Amino acid sequence: CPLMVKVLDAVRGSPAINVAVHVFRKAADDTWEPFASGKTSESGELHGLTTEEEFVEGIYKVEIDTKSYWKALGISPFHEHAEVVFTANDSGPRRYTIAALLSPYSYSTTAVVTNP
Amino acid sequence: CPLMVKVLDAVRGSPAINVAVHVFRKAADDTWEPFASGKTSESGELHGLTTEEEFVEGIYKVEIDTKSYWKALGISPFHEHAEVVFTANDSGPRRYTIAALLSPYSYSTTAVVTNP
Amino acid sequence: CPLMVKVLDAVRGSPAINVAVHVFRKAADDTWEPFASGKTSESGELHGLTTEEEFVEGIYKVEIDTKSYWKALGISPFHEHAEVVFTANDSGPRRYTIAALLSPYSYSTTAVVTN
Amino acid sequence: CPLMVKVLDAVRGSPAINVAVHVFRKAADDTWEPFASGKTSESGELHGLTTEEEFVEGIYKVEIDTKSYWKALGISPFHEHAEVVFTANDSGPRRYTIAALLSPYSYSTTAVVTN
Ligand SMILES: *S(=O)(=O)c1ccc(Br)c(-c2nnc(-c3cc(Cl)c(O)c(Cl)c3)o2)c1
Ligand SMILES: *S(=O)(=O)c1ccc(Br)c(-c2nnc(-c3cc(Cl)c(O)c(Cl)c3)o2)c1
Repeated sequence: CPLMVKVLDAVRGSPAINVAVHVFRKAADDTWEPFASGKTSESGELHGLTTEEEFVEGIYKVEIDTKSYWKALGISPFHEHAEVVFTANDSGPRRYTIAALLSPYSYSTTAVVTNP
Repeated sequence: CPLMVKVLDAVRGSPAINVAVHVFRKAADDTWEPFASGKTSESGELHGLTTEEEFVEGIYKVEIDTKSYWKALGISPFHEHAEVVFTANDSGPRRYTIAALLSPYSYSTTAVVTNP
Repeated sequence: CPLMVKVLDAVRGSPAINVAVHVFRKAADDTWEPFASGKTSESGELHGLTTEEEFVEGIYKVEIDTKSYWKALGISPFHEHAEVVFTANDSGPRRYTIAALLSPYSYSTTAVVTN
Repeated sequence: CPLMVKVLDAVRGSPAINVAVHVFRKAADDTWEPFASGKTSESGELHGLTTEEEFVEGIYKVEIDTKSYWKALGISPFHEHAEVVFTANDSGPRRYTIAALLSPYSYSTTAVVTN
């Protein structure tokens, strides 16, 4: 439960289902290492990406594959993806929810950070 | 469960707790009649505003008392409130989630509409 | 011009053109009195709503007719309109830009208040 | 000018001034090559990044240094930066404005693409 991604569709007023999500972690050599990936469910949510053991301090990138999502609805969108880059767990473990609200030429993203 | 309001704080990265919410319904004489009210919980959510029986077709206004919320954090915000005005249930009963993401000089709002 | 309204379309990536905008001022009896109105230009902007003399401190509402905008594009929208309610304050900066970014089931709004 | 970046501050209701912005172009080997950079002006805008000749079709990334912006205001932010990745397309309108509205734990971004 340390990392959860929630994606909403501003055109339809619905969860954004079947959205691919790739998570990377910056390595010591400054490259982005693949960390976890998955797809949003029918609720627009992606659970089970990581564990509290594996989710150590670091800089993480959550790539939400918005272009692929829109094309499949018949919309040719602006962005390639929405990327969310953040330092995690640097004051000890936290739980992160990364949310995104998608439109064809815009998105909004926020984080809800809680201390267990 | 027909109407739920969720409020998030973009400054803190947290639910917006203890936010007053007033719901009105437009009457036949074109006035706004008080319909329901409540406060967001520690999760940022307000449940139990209405019932499927009472929540008939109509034009509804959800007033989120953002100014009061910000002042209590020591911030003098721009808006008096965030108002969300919509026609509900005009193709039969639906479930509505009204979400708002608040900043001192801005907000975003969306709806998730589902058919039970 | 102390008040300008800017409206953007998040579906097409464009200004929102020919959107009706109505401004109201709260009266002493708590009713909303018509104050100014117009339609957004080809740039998505509505200028010339008021003057410095007329735009006194008080509570104002800007109503943006989003439903009609979407209907004309053939897209079913959620909201009847977008509403922005705020207090004008003499102690703050003097020019108010109310911006709105529209989608069918969501909108975002901000204020840019400058000198 | 085919590309402009505009940055707004949702906490203060103002342009976001002196924000570093870096633009990259995706190379054939999938690396990001520096393309242009600058700092936002007192209006929150960054003009003059590129020319029509240089801004050929391809994938571009605009990185906005939000963390430094918030740190200078004393506010602890969530993101390292805001990122906007898009394809430039000759068949669409010719002028791209990338706008971002910043909060400490959230941002919104849009594109206004016009002729
Ligand atoms: S809650 O259960 O966590 C919950 C319930 C419903 C919703 Br719709 C949400 C939620 N999470 N994020 C957002 C959101 C993100 C952005 Cl970027 C935005 O602009 C808006 Cl208006 C909402 O809603 C949470
Ligand atoms: S116009 O000259 O282009 C113009 C004038 C004033 C403003 Br404030 C803007 C503008 N550009 N983008 C935005 C904006 C972006 C987002 Cl992501 C957002 O959520 C909102 Cl509410 C506004 O405003 C353009």
